[PDB]
Amino acid sequence: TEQEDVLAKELEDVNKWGLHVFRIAELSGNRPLTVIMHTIFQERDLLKTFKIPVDTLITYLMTLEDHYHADVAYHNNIHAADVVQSTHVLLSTPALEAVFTDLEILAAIFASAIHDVDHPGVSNQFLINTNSELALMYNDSSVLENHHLAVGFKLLQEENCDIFQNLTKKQRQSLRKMVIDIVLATDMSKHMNLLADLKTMVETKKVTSSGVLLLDNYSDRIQVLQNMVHCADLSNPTKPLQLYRQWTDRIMEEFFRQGDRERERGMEISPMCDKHNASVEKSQVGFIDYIVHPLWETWADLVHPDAQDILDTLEDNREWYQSTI
Ligand SMILES: COc1c(OCc2ccc(F)cc2)cc2oc3cc4c(c(OC/C=C\C(=O)O)c3c(=O)c2c1CC=C(C)C)C=CC(C)(C)O4
Ligand SMILES: [Mg+2]
Ligand SMILES: [Zn+2]
Repeated sequence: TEQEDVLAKELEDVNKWGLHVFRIAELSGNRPLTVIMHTIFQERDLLKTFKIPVDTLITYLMTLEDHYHADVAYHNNIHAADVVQSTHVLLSTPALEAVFTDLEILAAIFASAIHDVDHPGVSNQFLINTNSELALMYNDSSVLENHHLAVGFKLLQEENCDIFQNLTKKQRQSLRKMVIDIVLATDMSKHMNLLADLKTMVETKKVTSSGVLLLDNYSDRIQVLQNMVHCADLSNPTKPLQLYRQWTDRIMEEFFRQGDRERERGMEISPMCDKHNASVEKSQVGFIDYIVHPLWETWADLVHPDAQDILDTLEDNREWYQSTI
């Protein structure tokens, strides 16, 4: 059709920060995760490298996409698609050229795709406070993030879904470990510790003779990939404003809906979740000043100057939201 050529044209931007991911969700028939993952796998030659049969890739991607909730405004398949594509661009940065194996690239991108699957649109703390089945199963520790990993790996077992069927045993074992390490690190309560280790690596940075970042050991390697996917997760305020604003609209609907459940249950309402006492603009500014900018400023230092434009957009968007109060 012609509609698929409009999508093919939009998928030419897959290597650019600020891809119009909502448009790709429209043109793909609510399949952004599938088409962006497929496009990225092609672009990085991962199907040939890992002997992934193309029909197995599509079947798994669609089943994965299916297990994101379409009735959750933020933590859905579009967010998933966005984090995948943002990680993809972050992998491409000059300061990281030829740093990561094809297996590590594969783990980072797969982790990003599964990283929020079957998110119910409420927080870990809500799930703990309400004595949810999820919290009971995972003993109040990385409750959502454990669940995303369990669902993401378990779907590889569905008919014609094992996109890793042609990896060696040791490649599967290494990848499984790296993916778990990555997604468990997206637990928001780990951000401070994650950023502290990132600062320390920035303060003791070492580059090779090609001016490219030097990582001697699994600990440093996995930690860079953990922060990379965490940054991609918290990248909405680094995007062009017309994108950023829709992500704000979507997170506040989710947060407001959680607050209405907290309120009905007699609970104290979570930060930013009270629709009767909200301050969306001041919260975005606060969230950038205390969380997103300290994080992205540190990442920008790690890959300096590759990330300068991304950080400038972040600063402009913070200025814009500030100007509305
Ligand atoms: C309880 O702690 C807080 C928090 O406290 C209140 C607060 C207020 C002002 C402050 F300055 C400091 C704290 C405020 C938060 O505000 C948010 C706003 C967001 C997005 C968020 O989701 C994370 C992104 C991806 C994903 O969840 O998948 C959050 C949070 O998760 C979040 C958290 C937890 C996250 C930590 C790192 C600690 C996503 C999209 C956009 C960018 C549009 O706006
Ligand atoms: Mg998450
Ligand atoms: Zn996320």
